[PDB]
Amino acid sequence: HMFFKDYQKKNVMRLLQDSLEKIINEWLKTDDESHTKLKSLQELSEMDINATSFAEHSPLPDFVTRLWLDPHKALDAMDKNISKNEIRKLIKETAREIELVFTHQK
Amino acid sequence: EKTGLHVHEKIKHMVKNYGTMITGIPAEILGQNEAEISVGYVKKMGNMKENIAEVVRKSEMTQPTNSAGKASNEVCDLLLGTEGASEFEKSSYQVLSGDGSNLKGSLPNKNLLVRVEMDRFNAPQKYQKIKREEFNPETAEKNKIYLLEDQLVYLDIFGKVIDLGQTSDTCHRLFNAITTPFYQNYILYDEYIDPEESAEEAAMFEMGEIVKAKMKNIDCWTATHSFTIFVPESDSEDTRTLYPYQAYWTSHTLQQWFSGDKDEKLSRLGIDGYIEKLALLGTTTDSKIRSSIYGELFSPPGKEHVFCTGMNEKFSPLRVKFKVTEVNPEIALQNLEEVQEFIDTNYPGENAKDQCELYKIKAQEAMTKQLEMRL
Repeated sequence: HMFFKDYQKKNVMRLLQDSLEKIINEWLKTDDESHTKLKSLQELSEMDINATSFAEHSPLPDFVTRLWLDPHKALDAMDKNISKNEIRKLIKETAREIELVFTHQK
Repeated sequence: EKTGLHVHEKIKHMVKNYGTMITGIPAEILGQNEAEISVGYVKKMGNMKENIAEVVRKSEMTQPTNSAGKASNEVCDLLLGTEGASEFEKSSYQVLSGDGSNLKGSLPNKNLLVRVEMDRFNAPQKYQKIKREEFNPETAEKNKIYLLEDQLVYLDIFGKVIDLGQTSDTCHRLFNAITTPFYQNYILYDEYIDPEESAEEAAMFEMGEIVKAKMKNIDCWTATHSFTIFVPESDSEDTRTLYPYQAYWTSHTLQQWFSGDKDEKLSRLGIDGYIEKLALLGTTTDSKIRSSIYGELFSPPGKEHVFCTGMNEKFSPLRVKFKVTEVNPEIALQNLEEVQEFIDTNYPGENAKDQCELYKIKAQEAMTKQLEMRL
């Protein structure tokens, strides 16, 4: 073995990324004049992987904070070989990609 | 069999039989994820059980993706392994030459995988005649031609103002000739134009010709389709063949590609005939030819003659970018066997159809559980 583990893991994480993009892209359609949502996304994209305080009362979509805080509670079928920190890095990378596209940088 | 050709036969057979299960994504996380993106579709009054059940019934979650890039990534992972695929994906593309010779020369008789990015030429299709004092690049519509008193410029998709090299006299003649109020903000390329009509129509035609000629040296290329081509070496006396593999965004899946046998049908063209069609896609100047070839090579099976008609006629130039790397059949066949063992262990059945049904049952039960929990 070795191939299947890594291949499965990367495909599951791609599935989760697709879900993150769907939910965040819809949510960004209704920002306010202060760009509250965009700013919280930008902050998320560089967030300390050990941080949780922001998620207590965050404008981020509920799925995003639930997946960040405890991904194996949010989706209890998630394999344990996918770490909390791997999920948090995935959330950060997705937030970064979305943010650059949304601000017409990319 | 331990040949590249057997690699082809195996990946085709497995995708044909198992569709989305070839990703190795377990049914339970598939269903839980589907619930998380479906909670809003659940009717919120009535009794919860059958609202949830109704959304679970119309879920398409076991139907495979139709993302071309995802299918190409899946092919690369399976045939190269994950590290090899990542290295291949980060590596450089080459633009296919007019006769396709650089790709042909990149196909020695070994087991090879080609990855292709198709690009379309995203040139401006509109112009505005406007006084310079009113032209603001920060707010004007981007990817558009602007005609000022003595200048002709292109505001590109990035908001950069690019001068199109015409003289003061040329641009002023154009500006002065285009006086009809409805043509101050209009289309560049009119199928029914004619300069012998009037000086105005003369100037509109001439401006279109100038822009088209200048654009040929401006990079308006943008990626538009993704696919792969497996070219096993010839290990018997039979003529060597290639096999294109694809999904098409919003149009069809890799499983539908194989089950319609389009990989094989296109393989019948032969390596040279297929590459000749691919090269003609980049050299032709006729939109009917471009459309017909694009449909032949890239439509869902059976849609070849309606894929690129009407609204979808291929008016813009295309180009083909490619990269090539060697496939080791020992690695690819080991990878595919590991996927097969996962499927047989976790979703047992007497045939592939039954195993697919078990996967769907397990995913739907997971989705039902997750939706009931969130509600």
